[PDB]
Amino acid sequence: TSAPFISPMTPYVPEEEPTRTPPSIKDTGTLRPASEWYPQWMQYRRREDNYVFWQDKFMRCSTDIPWAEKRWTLFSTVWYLVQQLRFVGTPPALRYVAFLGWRALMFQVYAAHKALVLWQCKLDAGLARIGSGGATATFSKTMALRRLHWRNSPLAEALYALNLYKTGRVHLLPPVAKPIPRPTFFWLF
Amino acid sequence: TSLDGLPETQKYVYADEWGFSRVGADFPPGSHPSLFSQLLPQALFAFDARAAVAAVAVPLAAMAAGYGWLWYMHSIAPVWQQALCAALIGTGYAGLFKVAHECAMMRFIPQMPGLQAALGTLLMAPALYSLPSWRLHHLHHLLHTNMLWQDVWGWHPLTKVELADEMVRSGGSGGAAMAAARLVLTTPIKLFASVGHWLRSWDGLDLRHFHPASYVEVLSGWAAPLAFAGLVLPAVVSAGGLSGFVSCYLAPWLVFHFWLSVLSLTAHTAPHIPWRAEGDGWDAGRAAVAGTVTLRLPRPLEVLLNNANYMLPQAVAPGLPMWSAPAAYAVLAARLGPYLTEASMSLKLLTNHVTRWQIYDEEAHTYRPMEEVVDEIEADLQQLAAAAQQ
Amino acid sequence: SPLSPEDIMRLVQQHEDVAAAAESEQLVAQFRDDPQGLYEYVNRAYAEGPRRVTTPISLLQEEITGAVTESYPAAVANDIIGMGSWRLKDDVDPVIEFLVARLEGCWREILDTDLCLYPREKWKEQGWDLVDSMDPHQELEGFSYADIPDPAKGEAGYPRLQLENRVYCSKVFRKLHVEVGLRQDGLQVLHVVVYPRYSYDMPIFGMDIVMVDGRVTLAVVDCCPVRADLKLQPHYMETMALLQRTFLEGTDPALRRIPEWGSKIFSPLALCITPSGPEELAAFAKYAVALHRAYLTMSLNAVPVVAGPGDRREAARLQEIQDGQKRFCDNQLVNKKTRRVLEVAMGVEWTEAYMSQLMFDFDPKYEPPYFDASFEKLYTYFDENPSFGEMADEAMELERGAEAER
Amino acid sequence: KREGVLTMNLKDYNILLNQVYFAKSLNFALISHSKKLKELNVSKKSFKKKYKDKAIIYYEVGKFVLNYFLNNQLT
Amino acid sequence: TLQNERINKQLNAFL
Amino acid sequence: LDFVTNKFITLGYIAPENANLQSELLSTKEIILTNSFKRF
Amino acid sequence: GDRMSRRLEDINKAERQRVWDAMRVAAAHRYASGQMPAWFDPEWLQQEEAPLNAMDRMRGEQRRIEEQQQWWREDDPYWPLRDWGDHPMRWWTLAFAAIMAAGGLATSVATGYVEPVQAGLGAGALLALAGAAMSDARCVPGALGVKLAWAVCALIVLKEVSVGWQHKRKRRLAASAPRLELTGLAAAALCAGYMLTDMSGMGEVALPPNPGAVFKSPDVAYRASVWQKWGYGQVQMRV
Amino acid sequence: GERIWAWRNRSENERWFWEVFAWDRLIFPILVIVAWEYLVPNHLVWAVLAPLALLTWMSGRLPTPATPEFWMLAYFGFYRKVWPDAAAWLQGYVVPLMGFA
Amino acid sequence: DEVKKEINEIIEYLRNPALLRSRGVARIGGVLLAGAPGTGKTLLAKAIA
Amino acid sequence: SLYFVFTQLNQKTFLSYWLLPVAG
Ligand SMILES: CC(C)CCC[C@@H](C)[C@H]1CC[C@H]2[C@@H]3CC=C4C[C@@H](OC(=O)CCC(=O)O)CC[C@]4(C)[C@H]3CC[C@]12C
Ligand SMILES: CC(C)CCC[C@@H](C)[C@H]1CC[C@H]2[C@@H]3CC=C4C[C@@H](OC(=O)CCC(=O)O)CC[C@]4(C)[C@H]3CC[C@]12C
Repeated sequence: TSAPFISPMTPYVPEEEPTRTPPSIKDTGTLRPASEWYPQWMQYRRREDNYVFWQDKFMRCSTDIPWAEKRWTLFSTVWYLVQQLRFVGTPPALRYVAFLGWRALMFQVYAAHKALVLWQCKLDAGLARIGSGGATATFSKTMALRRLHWRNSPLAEALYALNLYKTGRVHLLPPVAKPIPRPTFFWLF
Repeated sequence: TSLDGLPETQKYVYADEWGFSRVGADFPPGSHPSLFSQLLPQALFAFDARAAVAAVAVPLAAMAAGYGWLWYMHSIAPVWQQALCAALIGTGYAGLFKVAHECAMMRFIPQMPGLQAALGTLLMAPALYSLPSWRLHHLHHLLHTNMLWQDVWGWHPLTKVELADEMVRSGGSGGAAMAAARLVLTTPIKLFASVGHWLRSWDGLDLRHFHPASYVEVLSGWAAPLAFAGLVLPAVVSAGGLSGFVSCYLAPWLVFHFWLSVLSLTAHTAPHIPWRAEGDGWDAGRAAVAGTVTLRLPRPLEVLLNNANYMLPQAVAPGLPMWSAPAAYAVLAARLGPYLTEASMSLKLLTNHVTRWQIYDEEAHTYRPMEEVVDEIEADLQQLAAAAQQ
Repeated sequence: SPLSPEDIMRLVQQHEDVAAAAESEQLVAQFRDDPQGLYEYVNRAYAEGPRRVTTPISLLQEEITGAVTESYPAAVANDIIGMGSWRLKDDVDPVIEFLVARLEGCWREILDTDLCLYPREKWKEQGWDLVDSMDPHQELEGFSYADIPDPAKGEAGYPRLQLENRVYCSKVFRKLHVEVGLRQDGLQVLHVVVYPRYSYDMPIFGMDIVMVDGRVTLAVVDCCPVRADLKLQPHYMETMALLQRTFLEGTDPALRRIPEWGSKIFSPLALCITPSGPEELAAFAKYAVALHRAYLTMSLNAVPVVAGPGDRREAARLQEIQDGQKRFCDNQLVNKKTRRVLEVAMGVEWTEAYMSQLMFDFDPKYEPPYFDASFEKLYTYFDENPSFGEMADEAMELERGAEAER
Repeated sequence: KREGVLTMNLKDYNILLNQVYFAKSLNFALISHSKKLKELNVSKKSFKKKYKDKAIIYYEVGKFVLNYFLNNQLT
Repeated sequence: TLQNERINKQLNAFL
Repeated sequence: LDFVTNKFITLGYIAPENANLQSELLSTKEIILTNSFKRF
Repeated sequence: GDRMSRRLEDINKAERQRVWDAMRVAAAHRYASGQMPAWFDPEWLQQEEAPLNAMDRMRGEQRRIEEQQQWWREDDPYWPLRDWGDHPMRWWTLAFAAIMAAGGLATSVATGYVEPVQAGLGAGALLALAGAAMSDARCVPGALGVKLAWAVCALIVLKEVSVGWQHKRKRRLAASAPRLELTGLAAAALCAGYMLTDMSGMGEVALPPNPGAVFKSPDVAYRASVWQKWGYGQVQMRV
Repeated sequence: GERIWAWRNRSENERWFWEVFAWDRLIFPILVIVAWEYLVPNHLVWAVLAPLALLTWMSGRLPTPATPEFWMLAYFGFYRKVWPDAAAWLQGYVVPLMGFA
Repeated sequence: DEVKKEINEIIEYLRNPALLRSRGVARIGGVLLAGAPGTGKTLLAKAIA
Repeated sequence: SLYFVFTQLNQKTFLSYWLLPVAG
């Protein structure tokens, strides 16, 4: 311990400012697109409880921005031109057509990813058999849901596969992936 | 000490048998080396610029002479001329390194501390060493001198018990660690084992060994070697190719490491100097006074090395400057006479260090050759296997 | 000219002796010059006056409306408090009031960064913080000093006995204990004792006053030595001698008799007295206060003795400390006066438990913890030498550069 | 040398605002004002006062002791 | 003769 | 009570007659109150 | 409510922490230059949390743990994903430094060109220093290390894909064109690895604020300061 | 609309840079000085002295070594138009007035 | 004296407005002089000018 | 207390533009 005065039984890890705004409220963790305007869960709540929609909009757009999304750097004064083209130099009708196309594409991609996740579930349920050598044939639903929401780093997947292959033990899961912080260099980016 | 009360005859026959001149008697327990700092005249601590500039200029002149010659006859000279210029350059640099070791312990020019820090850094860089880490390892050595299992920054001996453990784990005497120890402490390459020391500095390049308040100071210390090996070792190669590297840098480097290793190894190792564990009779003053050996060289060598062999005086008076080390020794030899050990650098000494004193066994508390020891403990392996019958 | 296998040890002895002497002299150097400042600190603190508080908040306040904030040193604060919130005040003779106020004031002022309260399950849940003879089971929840009137002569109860205790722990002292007792027949006792932790080599401080009908019948103060030979360090003896030359001079040298029981625990400079008039009592009171304060201030810089593997001298020292404290405890237990004044009123099975667990307990396998709150000194510091953040610097250079045109 | 850090708790400036202005606002002007003040600044009855001061201090000590106890320790 | 004696006594105390 | 009172006096307080023209605690006094509750 | 209570608790927590950190910095400065009152113990500067928040955390955690209890390593296989105290991309940096140095020296001896060894050993020195600093990622040097390593790998990628190497000239003109090979590819992978693990430190170094950022700010002193610096000190603030 | 609102609250410095600073105070003065020094023969009244007056009149403040106008004028005008001949004049007429040959 | 404080602001706005922006005061554009009947409001304007 | 930046140079007149075509 370094602590001269006070030291709880778990060491204090210095948490820092968040560097990115949270996912909105309307989004899901997966690849399938959101909902154009209103989410679906809004229909199963009290009218005097659905104020969190507009509050979340206010928070992401105006009042809770982490001072790291307001750094003036040389990369951002060029991204400004890209974005200003998209928002002021392109007519909203072409933007609307592109929006529809991109939605359709994302639905196809999400369908593909779901197919792949189910395939992975069979594969690892098969690998646990080699691992235990004997009976074990199940898989972990926790890991399936964590794979669908992109909550695993590749190293965690590899170590889980190895643990399965060697000792069965289908219920021992890697911890969880932490979100990536915004990269900053200097006046540069 | 190992040879306790016994007449002068056996002492002197042991002395001329091992190559020492005066063996040592026995010091009382319960003391400290810093005591005998009161036996020193106060004039020994005075600063004078004459000896300072002489000590920084003589080895520089030897180095410059060696380099001027070597470049005047770059690669047209036979191997013996190359060897001699390399030996001269290595010795000159060992002198400048003794000066840097003095600046690391803050006793060369105390009035200008920034200047002495910069000077020590500069003189230590060409050997690829760090000044703050050197200070730390040397202090840790002074605090634990001859302590078994703790003096890791000195010539810790290879004990019998750990060797037996490694032989039980290896399942025979043919493993990799086995042959490694076999060639490192049975061949003359032992006189260069200091290079191992060099690699154990850079404590993994790991800032997690130190106190946080010092990070910036430690990092800076590591950046002076690297900068050298990043800005100067290229130039040399680029300007002389492999040969122009092996003759201008690598041979003086090997000579300097010879000097370092032989000095330390002779300093704190001898058959009559025991290595007590902690709690089991380890005494500080007894180990710093009785457990030290003073090497005597020709006076030209001494003046070239900046009296680098005189180590006992600056362990009882850590502020005693470098040019007062010979004189001070003469004082202590009068009062601590019967207890000191002394030796002269001769071929017999190094042959004994290489061929005879290889393994340290604590039951007999002495050094014994590697081969007879391993075959003895292997015969006892056979006998415990016979004892393992049932 | 050469040295011997023995005189090395002579050198070691002489060196450690000169070191001990130097540090003991450095300890007394402070009191030596002006000993009167050990009692007259309150009067000087009062003389210097109320300090004005200069922190940005108070300055802004007193500039906005009018309100000046004032401070006071610790001595004046503990003099204003007095016998602060003891529940048995209003019944205590003024001398005992003065002495308790001074002693607890020095505790709260000198040891303030580490002074804790003794664990509550050891004394305060058994109901030993306020003890009454007319209610030995606490069915009045500790208000018996107010609900039950004093029994008249011959009634079942005469005479009533009341006790109140306060126990503290600290960093150097494993127990600081002050206890007051009253009895209806007109007797009042005061008993203070201070025990260093089992790892410190210091004498035990002790004081007793027994007064009857407003007249101090007995007064004893001393620093009981803890070593096996009844010998203090040099600086304790020097301080006691200097203070006795300062305060007790011109008073009785032949009244300082030594009680028969103290002859085995008392230091050669213990003070026992049955005072004559007012001047003797005033001298004794000044001396007791000064001695306590000097003792605490010399404790402020104490270092424990640690037993190293292989070292036998420190093991011997630790055993000697333990045995000295135990000797004091067991030789205090047979001071039959307080024992009988307790047992004839509260019973015996109660008295033995109380005297064993609280008054003179000794169990080396348990010393209470403490709470070091020195970081507080940082906060106070940074509220009077604050720092303003990088935007007040521009404003202040503007203020200066524009004010300096005159 | 030179340090730009604010070792003052903002709760204190807020407390002072509440006091003087409900019985300007929390900006940089207020902090530089307090720095200006600190800079230009650092350039019988006894017993009656004892009684008055003792009463005044014990009042607020007890008030805050009970506040803290009820909020952070009864729970 | 004092700049070295200061260092000497400091190092001795530490050691 | 005795301890907290000693500390509050030595920190500072607005005298009744100096003030001509404490609903909440400062931050030093809050450190002090929390510590005193932990010790005593 | 039980919702505004949470907001209040978080505000108090954050403010206590910020003040403790400011005290630590200012005390370090005042101490490094003599002016400190000698009861000060310089070990108090290693307590990172705050005394108050540490006490709150300790009490709450002990209440929880009390009232709730009314290669391959088979014991724990996921040891690599454990907070050991360094940067994840720390051994890769030293490995790449060793590779660069060895390859540069070998090439410049095998051919005769002096640029390979100079570039290789320069990059090796810089990357070894960065991988030394990256062994404690919470400090400030722990972040400057990552920045230094990213800069060096980016420069390597640039020299490879835009200027090429001297010892790779040919007789033709399109045979000797600067292209991306294996060194540039490793350096690019390293840069991506630094960016996707953690390079978010020292975020307060940017270009200074405009008069466009402070148009809507609620502070008159701050707006005046910025306008002054940018050259508009005389404009009238009709605000 | 929501996306535009979010983007506008995060891009105030770049908006002011591209609207008020890019041309008027970064590119226009550079172009103007370089273009003036491209024409305008290698005199001194024309390379240094007249631009000083016209810049003082246009920008409203005299350029001193603290401002980039002084250094742009210095480098381009002086060092590339007036130096290559004043150098010969000095190397012919003023170094013989000293010892060096 | 209280309005001495209150109008050393107008004085300093007239001498040096940059210093008065650093105190949170954007600009002083119009002031009122009220008071008791017959206080001689013309006199102080002379002094401040 | 200023930065190292040019001044506007066209708040007074428009003559400066005459150099951009001519040079071009
Ligand atoms: C290449 C030549 C011409 C210049 C000199 C290079 C040195 C500055 C390099 C080469 C060898 C390196 C050392 C080789 C071995 C190690 C161990 C290595 O760490 C470990 O292996 C940690 C323990 C483990 O991995 O189990 C990194 C530091 C260190 C001292 C390296 C530090 C930097 C050194 C001295
Ligand atoms: C749009 C792409 C092509 C280039 C982007 C250019 C701008 C982002 C740069 C170019 C000129 C720069 C200015 C040139 C001079 C200075 C003075 C100099 O001032 C400082 O020293 C500020 C640092 C501090 O002390 O806080 C650096 C910032 C600033 C205003 C610069 C801010 C950023 C500017 C506008």
